[PDB]
Amino acid sequence: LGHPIFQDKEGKELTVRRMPAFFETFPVILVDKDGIIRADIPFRRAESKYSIEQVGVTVSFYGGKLNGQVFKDAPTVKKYARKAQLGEVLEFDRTTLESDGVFRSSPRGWYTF
Amino acid sequence: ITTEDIRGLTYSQVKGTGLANRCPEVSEQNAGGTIKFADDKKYKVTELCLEPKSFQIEEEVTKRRGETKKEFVDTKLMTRATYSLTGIEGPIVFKDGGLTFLEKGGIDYAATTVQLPGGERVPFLFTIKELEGKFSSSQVSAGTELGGNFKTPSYRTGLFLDPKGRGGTTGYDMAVALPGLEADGGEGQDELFAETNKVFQVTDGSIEMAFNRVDGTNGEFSGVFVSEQLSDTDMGSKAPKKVLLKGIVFGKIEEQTGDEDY
Amino acid sequence: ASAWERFCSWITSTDNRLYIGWFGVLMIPTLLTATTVYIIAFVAAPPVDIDGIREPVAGSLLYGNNIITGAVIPSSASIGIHFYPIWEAASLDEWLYNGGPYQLIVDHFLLGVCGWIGREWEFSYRLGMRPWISVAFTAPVAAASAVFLVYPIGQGSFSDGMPLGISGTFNFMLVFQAEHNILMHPFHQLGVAGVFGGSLFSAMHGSLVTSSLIRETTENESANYGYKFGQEEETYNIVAAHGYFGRLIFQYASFNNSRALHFFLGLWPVVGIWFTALGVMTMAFNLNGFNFNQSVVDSQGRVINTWADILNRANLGMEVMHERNAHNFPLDLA
Amino acid sequence: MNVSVAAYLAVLLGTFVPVVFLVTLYIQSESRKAGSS
Amino acid sequence: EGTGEALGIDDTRLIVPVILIPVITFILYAGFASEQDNEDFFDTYDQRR
Amino acid sequence: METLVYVFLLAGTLGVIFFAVFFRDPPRIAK
Amino acid sequence: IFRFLLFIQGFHNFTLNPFHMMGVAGILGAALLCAIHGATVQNTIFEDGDAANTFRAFTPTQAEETYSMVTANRFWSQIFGVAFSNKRWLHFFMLFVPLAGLWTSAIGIVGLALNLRAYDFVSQELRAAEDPEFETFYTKNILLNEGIRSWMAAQDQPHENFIFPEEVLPRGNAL
Amino acid sequence: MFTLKIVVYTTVTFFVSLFTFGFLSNDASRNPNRK
Amino acid sequence: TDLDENTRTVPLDSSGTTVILTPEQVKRGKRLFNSSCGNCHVGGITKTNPNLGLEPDALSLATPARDNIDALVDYMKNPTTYDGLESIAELHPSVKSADIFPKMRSLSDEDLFAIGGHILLQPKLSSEKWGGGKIYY
Amino acid sequence: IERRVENSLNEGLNLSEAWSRIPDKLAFYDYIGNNPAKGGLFRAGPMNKGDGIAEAW
Amino acid sequence: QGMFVMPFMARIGVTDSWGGWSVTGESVANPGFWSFEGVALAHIGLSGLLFLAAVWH
Amino acid sequence: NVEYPNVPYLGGSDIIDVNNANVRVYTRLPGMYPAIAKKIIKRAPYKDINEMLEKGDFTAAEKDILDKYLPNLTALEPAPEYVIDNINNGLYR
Ligand code: CLA
Ligand code: CLA
Ligand code: CLA
Ligand SMILES: CC(C)=CCC/C(C)=C/CC/C(C)=C/CC/C(C)=C/CC/C(C)=C/CC/C(C)=C/CC/C(C)=C/CC/C(C)=C/CC/C(C)=C/CC1=CC(=O)C(C)=C(C)C1=O
Ligand SMILES: CCCCCCCCCCCCCCCC(=O)OC[C@H](COP(=O)(O)OC[C@@H](O)CO)OC(=O)CCCCCCCCCCCCCCC
Ligand code: HEM
Ligand code: OEX
Ligand SMILES: [Cl-]
Ligand SMILES: [Fe+2]
Repeated sequence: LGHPIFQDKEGKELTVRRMPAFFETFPVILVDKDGIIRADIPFRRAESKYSIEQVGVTVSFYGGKLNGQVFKDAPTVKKYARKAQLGEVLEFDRTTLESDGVFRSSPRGWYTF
Repeated sequence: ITTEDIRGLTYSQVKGTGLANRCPEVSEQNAGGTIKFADDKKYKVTELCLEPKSFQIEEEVTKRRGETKKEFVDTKLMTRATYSLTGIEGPIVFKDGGLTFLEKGGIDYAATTVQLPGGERVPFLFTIKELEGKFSSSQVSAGTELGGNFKTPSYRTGLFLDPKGRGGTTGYDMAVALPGLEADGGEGQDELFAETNKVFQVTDGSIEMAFNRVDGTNGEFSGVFVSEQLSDTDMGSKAPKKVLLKGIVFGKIEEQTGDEDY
Repeated sequence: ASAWERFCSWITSTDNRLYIGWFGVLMIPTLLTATTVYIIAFVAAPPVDIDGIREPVAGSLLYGNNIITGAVIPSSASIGIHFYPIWEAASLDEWLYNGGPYQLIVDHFLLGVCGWIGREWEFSYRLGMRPWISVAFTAPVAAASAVFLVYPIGQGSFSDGMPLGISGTFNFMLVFQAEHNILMHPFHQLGVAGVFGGSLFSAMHGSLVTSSLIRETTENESANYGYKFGQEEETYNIVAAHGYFGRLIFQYASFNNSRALHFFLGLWPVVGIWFTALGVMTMAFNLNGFNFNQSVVDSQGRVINTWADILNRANLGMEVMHERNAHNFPLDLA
Repeated sequence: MNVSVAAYLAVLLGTFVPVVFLVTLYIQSESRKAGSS
Repeated sequence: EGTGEALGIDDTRLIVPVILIPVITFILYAGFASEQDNEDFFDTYDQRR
Repeated sequence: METLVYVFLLAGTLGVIFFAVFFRDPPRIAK
Repeated sequence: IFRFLLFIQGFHNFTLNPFHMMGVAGILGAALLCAIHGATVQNTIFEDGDAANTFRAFTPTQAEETYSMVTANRFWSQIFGVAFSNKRWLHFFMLFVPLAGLWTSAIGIVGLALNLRAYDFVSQELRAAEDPEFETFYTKNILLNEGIRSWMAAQDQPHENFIFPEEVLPRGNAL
Repeated sequence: MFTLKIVVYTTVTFFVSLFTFGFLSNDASRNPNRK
Repeated sequence: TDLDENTRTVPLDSSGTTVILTPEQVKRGKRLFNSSCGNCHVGGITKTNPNLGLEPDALSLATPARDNIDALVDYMKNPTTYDGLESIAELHPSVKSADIFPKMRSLSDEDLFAIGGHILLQPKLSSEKWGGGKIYY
Repeated sequence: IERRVENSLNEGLNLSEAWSRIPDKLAFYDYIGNNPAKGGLFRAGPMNKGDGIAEAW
Repeated sequence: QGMFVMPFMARIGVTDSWGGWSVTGESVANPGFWSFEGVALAHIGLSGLLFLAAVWH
Repeated sequence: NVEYPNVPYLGGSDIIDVNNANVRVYTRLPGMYPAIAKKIIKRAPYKDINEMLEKGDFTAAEKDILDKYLPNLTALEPAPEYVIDNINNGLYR
C-alpha cells in the first residue's frame, strides 16, 4: 500500500515507533523527528495530551497501490498508524488458508529451534 | 415489616437475615389517610423503596436465528438480596397539568442478574433513575397511582474494561492479541468493530406504582408496582432483552426543608 | 467379642489393601466428596463472579476452556470468608454463580489432607515403625492451607485463595508477587533453597547409590534385578560412594553416616517448605517482602535505580493490570 | 472454539502408538514367561 | 449465614441427628467398654483389651 | 469436541492409576 | 535473577510453556522424593542400639541394611496404594526426576531464545475477541503480561529510549 | 435446602462420632508390641 | 553532583527572593516530612485526595500560591482549600490544630521552615518523581 | 391437513384463515425430508445436517 | 437432531432435564433426580459397580 | 468508543469542555477547583458558557473568576459515558 507519511496538523512528519520483536503488543506512539512523543493512540482518553485528535494528523500514502492518497480523518489515520507500527503496510488474503491473525515463524526460526 | 418495627430492631438483629433488602409497608391499622398537598408548601418524596418480588424476561420462544416471537419468562436470581432500591427521593412540582415526582437521589439502581430456563444469564440494571412520575390526582390516597418513564443507564460504564482491555472511556481500541489481523491494510480488524466499539447507550423504561395504603399522620404510603425496562447490552455488543419487574413499594411525602439542594 | 470391637478391628486392620484406620474414616468421605465435586465442576460448571462485580469468569471445560486454562474459580468477593454451603444459597444455580464449589472442595480437601497426616501416623503405629513421616507430610499440607485457607483469612475473601487450576495458579502467583513481593521475602527464598537443594540432594544421592551398586547382575540383564526385595545385605557400597564424594569436594563434607544422611534428606526440603508456607501465612496479614525501592540516592539525593527498582516496575505493571474493574480507590488495602 | 483439526490425530495417535507399544512389550514378555514354564 | 446460631442450628430439627447419632455410637461403644478390665494400671498405656 | 478428548485423556490417566494401585505386581521375597 | 524471572514471564509467558511445566514438575517431584525418602529411611530404621538417639547405631562398613525395605513397602503400599520394592529403582528414580526436569525446562528456554513461545491459546484469543464476556484466568494472565511489558520496558531497556506517556500505558480503574 | 442440610449433618455427625469413639476405644493398645 | 547551593536555593517569598538551605536544614526537613506527613504525602502526592499533590505545578496554581517557603509555612498553620476560601484546619494537620493532630505539636518555626525547604527541594532532585506517583517510581 | 382446512372452509373461513389454523408441527410432518426413507448409508449425522434446521413454515 | 438413545428414555417416563427443560416443550421448575442427567449418571455408576463385581468374580 | 472527537477538551488541552469533564481539570485553572467546580458540575448540561454563567448560581467573586477563565471553557454536546464519571473517573495519580 506504499509508505504512510504522517503529516501532522501543521505539516511536520511524524513516524510511528516500530514494534520490537520482544513485544507481543506494543503501544502506538508517533515520535517526532527528534523523537519527543507528539501523538499516540491513548489507553485512557480522559486528560489526554498527545491524542491524534488534539495534535491532528493526516496519512499521505506514497508508492504502492494506495499511492497519491491523502487521508486526513483521525480514524483512518489511527488505522494506518496501527499498520505502520509493524513496518511496511501490506494487504493480505486471510481467507484462502483461513488465517487467524497471529504471527508464525519462518523456516529459519524452526530450523534454529 | 413496618417502619415502627424497623426502629425497634438493632443492626445486630437485622444483619444477615435478609430483612435489610425487604421493602417496608404501611400498617393496616394506620391507613385510610390522605396526604394532601397544601398550596404555598413545597412537598417532596423520601424513602421511596421498591422491592421487586417477581422477575420476568422477554425471551424468544425458540432458538431459531430469525425468531421474532417472544414471551416473558420466569427467572431465578443469581445475585442474592441486592435487588431492592431504597432511599429514592425527589421534589414534587407542578411541571404540567398535574403534580409530578422527579427522581433525584437514593440508591435508585440495582445491578442484578437472573437466569432463565435453559441456563442463560441476563444481567440488568433495575432502576428508576431520572424518573418523571405523574400522580393520578392532587392528593395521595388509597387508589392513587404514580407512574411515568425513566432512563436506565448502561449496565457497564465507560471505565469498564472487557477481558481484552477494551472500554468506552478507556482501554485498547483494537484486538491487541491478534496483531496479524490488524496487519492487513485492506480491512484490518473491521470485523470485530462491534465488539471493540464500546458504546454507552441509555435505554428507556416505564413504571406504574399503585398505592393501596396511605397514612396522613406520618405522610407514608405503600402499594404495588409494575415496571418495564431493558437488560444489559454489554456496551452495544448484545441485543437488549425486555425485563418486567413487579413488586411492592413504600414511600413518604414530606415538606421541602430548603437544605435538600435538588 | 463385641460388635464395636469387631468394627474397630476391621477399621484398624492391616489386612485391607488400603489402610483405613480412624483418620481414614474422616479422610475417605471428605476426599471422595472433594474429588467428585472437583471433577464435576471442572468438566462442567457455569462461570463464577469471582470479584463480586457481576463479571463471571469461566473455568469449566464445557464453557470454552482446556486443561491448562480450566479451573474451579474462587468464591465471589461479595461472599468474603462467610461460610457458603449449598443450603445457604437461595438456589443451586446462584450457589454456582458465586463459586460455592470452591469452598466445598477446599474445606473437604483440607480436612482430607489433615486426615492423611493422621493416617500416616496411624499406620506407622500399627506397623511398629517410627512416627514422623507424618511430620514431613505436614510441610506440603501447610503450604496448601496457607494458599487455600490462611490467605483468604488474612485478606478476608475466599476469592483470594488460589484457583483450582493451572492458569489460575499462575494468576495467583503474579497477583501475589504484585501485592506482596514474595520473591524478595526471605521465607520464599528459603523455600526456593529447599526445593533446589531437594533436587540437588535427590540427584546426588541417587547418583551415588546407583554409581556404587554391587555387581549382582549379568550383562544382558537390568542392574535393578541385582537387588532382591527383602534381602538382608546392602545393595551398594557405602564406602565407595563416601570416598568418591570425599575426593570430589573434601573428606569432611561427606556424610559417612547413612542415618544422618537420610535425616538431612528429610530435613532440608521439609524445613524449606515449612518456611515458605509460613511466609505465605505471614504475607496473608500483609508483612511483605523487602522493599529496597529508591534505597540508593546520589549526593544530590536523586534515585539511582537498582535491580530492586526494576523488579518494582514489573510488580507495578502486574498491580495496575490485575482486576482492572474491581478497584474504585487508589490504594489496594484489601 | 476455533481449534485445529489435525491436533485430534496428533493427540490420539501420539497416545495410541506408544500405548500399544508398551502393551505389546508387556504381553510379549509375559507370554515368554508362561512359555518357559 | 452470619446469624450466630450455635453450631449453625437454625432449625430445631438439626439437633435430633446431632444428639442421637453420638448416642447410638455411644451405646455401641459402651458394650465394648463394659467388657474391659477397668481397674487402674501403672503404665504408659493399657495393654489389656 | 475437545472436551471429549480432554475427558477421555483424564479418565484414561485415572484408569491407569486405578489399575496400577489395584492390579500391581504383588511384592514377594525371593529365595 | 528476580527481574529475569518476571521479565521472561511478562515477555514470553513462560509459565504457560509446557516444558517449563515439566521442569517445575521435575524439581518439585525431586524435592518430594528427597523428603519422602529421608523420612521413610529414618522411620524404618532397625533397632541397632539402646540409645534413644539412633544416629550412632550405624557403622559405615556394615554389610546389613540399616532400615527395613519390607516395612516401608508395606507402609507406602497400604497408605498410597503403590510403593518402591527395589532400592536400585528407587535411587535411579531419585536421579532421573530432577535431571529430566532440568533438561525439559532447558528445551523450553531454548525455545524462548528464538521467541518461539507458548504465549497464547489462539482459540481463546479469538473467542474473547468476538465475545467480550468470555473471561478466563489465562486472559487475566495475558493482561498481566501486557502490564509487565509496558510498565517495565522503559526502565529495563534504557538503550531503546522508550517514552510511553501515561495515556498509552495499559492500566486499570483506580490503581 | 433444609433436607440437604440435615442429610449433611447426619453424615458429618456419623463419621465424626465414628472417629471419636473409635480413637477412644483403647487405640494405644493397637500396636504390634502388645503382649 | 554534590548537594550544591544551586540545588539548595529555594524561593522564600512570593516576590521572588530565594534562600539557601543548609545541609542540616534539608536533613531535618526530610526527617520531619517523612515522620509528620509521609503517611499521606509520600512521594509528593496526596493519598487521601490525589487531586491535589505537592508537585510545583499544583503549589504554584494554588490560591494563594504555595510555591515558596513563607506560603508553605503559612499553610502548615493556616491550611485552606485549594482556592483559599475555607479553612480546613479541622481536617488537615496544623500547628493550631495539634491537639486533634498530635504530630504537629512539637514542630517549631524552624521545623516548618525545614519541611517547606524539603518540599521545594524535592522537585529539583527529580524531573517527574515528586508528585508523579506510581508511573515514575 | 386437507380435512382440517376443508372443515374450516365449511365454517365460513377463507383460505388464509383456514391455513393459518394448521399447526406448524403438523405441516412439518407433511414434508419428505422428515421421511426416514430418504437418507443414505454414509450420509452421517443429524437430520439437521442435511436440509437444515427448520425455522418457519 | 439425531437423538438415538434419548427417545427410549422419553418413551417410558424420563421427559425432563436438570437444566429446566422438557422434551414436551414445557419448562420444568423442580426436576427430580430421574432426569436425563440422573439416568446417565446412574448408568455410569452401575457400570462401575458391575466392573468391580466382574473383577471380584 | 474507538473514536471520540472531543477528547482534547476532556482535560488535556487549553480548553475545557464543561459538560463532560472531570472536576480534576479545574485544578489547572487557579481559584476554581473545590467551590466553583462543584457548581459547574452540579447543573452540568449547558447550552453554552453564557447559559453557564446565567444558570450556575455563582456568587460575584465566582463570576469574576469565571470571567478570568472564560476563554479556557467551552460546552459541547454532553457525552453520557463521560458525564457519569465527571466527579470520580478513577484517575487519581
Ligand atoms: C525457579 C524459580 C522458583 C522456584 C524454585 C520457586 C519455588 C516455590 N514457589 Mg514460586 N515463584 C517464582 C519462582 C520460583 N518459585 C516466581 C518468579 C514468583 C513470582 C511470581 C513466585 C511466586 C510464588 C508464590 C506466590 C508462591 C510460590 C510458591 C512456591 C513454592 C511452591 C512449592 C510448594 O510449596 O509446594 C509444597 C507442596 C504443596 C503446595 C502441595 C500440597 C500437597 C497436598 C497436601 C496433597 C495434594 C493431593 C492431590 C490433590 C491429589 C493426589 C493425586 C493422587 C492420584 C496421587 C516453592 C518454594 C508457593 C508457596 O510457597 O506456597 C506455600 C507460593 O505461595 N512462588
Ligand atoms: C514451583 C515453582 C517453580 C519451580 C520449582 C521452578 C523451577 C525452575 N525454573 Mg522457574 N519459574 C517459576 C516457578 C518455578 N520455577 C515462575 C512462576 C516463573 C515465572 C515468573 C519462572 C520463571 C523461570 C524462568 C524464566 C526460568 C526458570 C527456570 C527454572 C529452572 C531452574 C533450574 C535451576 O535449578 O537453576 C539453577 C541454575 C543452575 C542449576 C545452573 C548451574 C548452577 C551452578 C552449578 C552453580 C555453581 C555455583 C558455585 C558453587 C559458586 C557459588 C558462589 C557463591 C558466592 C554464591 C527450574 C525447572 C530456568 C529454566 O527453565 O532453565 C532451563 C529459567 O530460565 N523459571
Ligand atoms: C444400532 C445402534 C445405533 C443406532 C441405530 C444409531 C443411530 C444414530 N447414531 Mg449412533 N452410535 C451407536 C449405535 C447406534 N447409533 C454406538 C454403539 C455408538 C458409540 C460408538 C454411537 C455413537 C454415535 C455418535 C457419536 C453419534 C451417533 C449419531 C447417530 C445418528 C446418526 C447415525 C450415522 O450417521 O451413522 C453413520 C454410520 C456410518 C457412516 C457407517 C454405517 C455403515 C456400516 C455399519 C459401516 C461398517 C464399516 C466396517 C466396520 C469396516 C470398517 C473398516 C475400517 C478398517 C475402516 C443416529 C440417530 C450422531 C448423532 O446425531 O448424535 C447426536 C452422532 O454424532 N452415534
Ligand atoms: C477433571 C480433572 C480430572 C481435572 C484435572 C485438571 C488438571 C489441571 C489436570 C492436571 C494435568 C496434569 C496431570 C498434567 C501434568 C503434566 C506434567 C507437567 C507432567 C510432567 C511430566 C514430565 C515428563 C516431567 C519430567 C520430570 C519427571 C520425571 C517427574 C516425575 C515426578 C514424579 C512422579 C515423582 C515421584 C512422586 C511421588 C509421589 C513419589 C512417591 C514415592 C513413594 C511412594 C515412596 C515410597 C518409598 C520410599 C522409600 O523411601 C522407601 C525406602 C520405600 C520402600 C518406599 O516404598
Ligand atoms: C484412601 C485413599 C487412597 C488414595 C490412593 C491414591 C494413590 C494414587 C496412585 C498413584 C500411582 C500411579 C501409578 C504409578 C506407577 C507405578 O506403578 O509405580 C509402581 C512402582 C513399583 O516399583 P518397584 O520398586 O516395584 O519396581 C521395581 C521394578 O521397577 C524393577 O525395576 O512404585 C513406584 O515407583 C511408585 C512411586 C511413584 C508414585 C507416584 C506415581 C505418580 C502419581 C501421579 C498419577 C497421575 C495423576 C494424574 C491424573 C490425571
Ligand atoms: C507536616 C504536615 C503536612 C504538610 C506540610 C502538608 C502539605 C500540604 C500541602 C502544601 C497541601 C496543598 C497541596 C496543593 O495545594 O496542591 C496539602 C493539602 C492537603 N493535605 Fe497535607 N500536609 C501535611 C500533612 C498531611 C497529612 C498527614 C494528611 C492526611 C493524612 C494530609 C492531607 C491533606 C489534605 C486532605 C489536603 C487538603 C487539600 C485541599 O482540600 O485543598 N496532609 N498538604
Ligand atoms: O480480589 Mn483478589 O485481590 Ca487481594 O488485593 Mn485487593 O483484593 Mn483484589 O485486589 Mn489486589
Ligand atoms: Cl476499591
Ligand atoms: Fe538410600
